[PDB]
Amino acid sequence: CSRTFITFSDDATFEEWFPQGRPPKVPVREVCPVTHRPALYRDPVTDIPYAT
Amino acid sequence: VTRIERIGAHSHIRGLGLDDALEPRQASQGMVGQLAARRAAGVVLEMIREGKIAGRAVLIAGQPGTGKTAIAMGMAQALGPDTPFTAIAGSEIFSLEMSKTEALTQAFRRSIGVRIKEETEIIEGEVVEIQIDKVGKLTLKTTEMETIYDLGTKMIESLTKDKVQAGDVITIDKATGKISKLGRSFTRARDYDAMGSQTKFVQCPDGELQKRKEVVHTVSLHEIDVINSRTQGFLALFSGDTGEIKSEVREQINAKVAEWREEGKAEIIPGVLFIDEVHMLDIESFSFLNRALESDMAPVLIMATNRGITRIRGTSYQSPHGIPIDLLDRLLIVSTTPYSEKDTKQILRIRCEEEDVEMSEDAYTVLTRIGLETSLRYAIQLITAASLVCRKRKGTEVQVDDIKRVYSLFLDESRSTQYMKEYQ
Ligand SMILES: Nc1ncnc2c1ncn2[C@@H]1O[C@H](COP(=O)(O)OP(=O)(O)O)[C@@H](O)[C@H]1O
Repeated sequence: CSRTFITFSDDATFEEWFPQGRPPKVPVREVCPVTHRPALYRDPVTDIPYAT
Repeated sequence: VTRIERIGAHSHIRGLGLDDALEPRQASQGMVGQLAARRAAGVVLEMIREGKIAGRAVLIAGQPGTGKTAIAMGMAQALGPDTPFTAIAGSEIFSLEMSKTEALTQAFRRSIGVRIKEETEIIEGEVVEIQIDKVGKLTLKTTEMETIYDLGTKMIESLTKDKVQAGDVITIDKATGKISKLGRSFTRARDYDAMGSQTKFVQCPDGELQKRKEVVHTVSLHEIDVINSRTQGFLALFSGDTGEIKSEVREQINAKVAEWREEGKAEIIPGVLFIDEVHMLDIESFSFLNRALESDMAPVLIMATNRGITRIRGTSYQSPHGIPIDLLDRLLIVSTTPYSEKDTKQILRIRCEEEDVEMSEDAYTVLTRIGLETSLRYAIQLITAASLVCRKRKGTEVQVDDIKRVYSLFLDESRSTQYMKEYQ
């Protein structure tokens, strides 16, 4: 048989890699109060996600 | 004002003078006489505009000065810029970097047009601010809207390598090339001293920020040069590679053009290849054409030879038109008849009208009688010669005396050979 047993357990920086993010998606349709359409860009002056 | 292309030898040929039924008119747009040869030219021109078949070849044969090149120019001018008309001589193939076969191959591929249409979503607008910390943001602007964009690794790298500043009208496409299209909208007064050679401040765009840019452009099937190297476009302005590998030329480009035509992104448009004075070609080029005309997407050839039964270059065999019979078999020979007293004077009058020379009827008669004894192009040159001799004479209308003055001043081939009795 032939196996692999890489080990770094003398520190926590290794053990910290696996749970790094595990985060889901939360960019959603930023509907605008003009046309209710697939919002395109956020206005840098009003910070509103306008589409049209 | 004088243009680059002033009146020349065949400038009077403003198209092929035929009817809706290919019937040749006696006096038409540039062309005169040669009814049968001109009707044949119109037939082959319709076969061209059709483009349904490939591997056609017509050979116009006749004495020097009967209008072979004239009919060629008429066909060229009647065939608008839509389809390519590659007019090469019979000696433009004897190259040093290219063999006597790759030259014909490139000439063929150059006579096949392809109209490429490309569509792309484009983002264009004035850059208001670029913040970077790596990640950052970009504020594009246009009279219709102002937006925000978050930048990634590659986007930031390209932005920094382009050195786009505030006010620059940046242009960004999907699969970002990041063409810095225009210069600065504001931040002016640099003209106080100087401007970069690439600076074109022209104002910020209007309308919506995102757009769909449909671009159509007509290239040739010789685009293999556009792939045959790392930086390909450069080799398209000079000689380029000695020869592009067949293993790509004849399979890869053809299959990709077929895929483009199937998807509807491009379409091929065959053209014409006019090889003038093809009698200079060696038997090798003829044996090559023998099979090249058998290919799938070859253009139509138009040859113009003035030689009769003569020796074929590279060999000692005499043949009609000085080219092999195995090649003549695959051609379609038209014959041009010599002009008469009626047609010579007509084309001389057309040539006078070209440069607006007011000639008297006696001068026309005398010039026609001269040209029917020596040569046609000789009398054509005599037109301008007498025009100048009379303009220096403080005249307005060329006359018989001014024509005879030029006749005595400038000799022809016949009288020159006659006067060559001294033998130096
Ligand atoms: N049918 C024609 N219509 C108009 N011009 C003609 C015609 N035939 C001859 N010419 C004039 O005579 C000149 C010489 O003819 P060219 O085309 O050189 O003969 P070739 O084709 O045998 O070389 C041309 O420049 C052309 O202007």
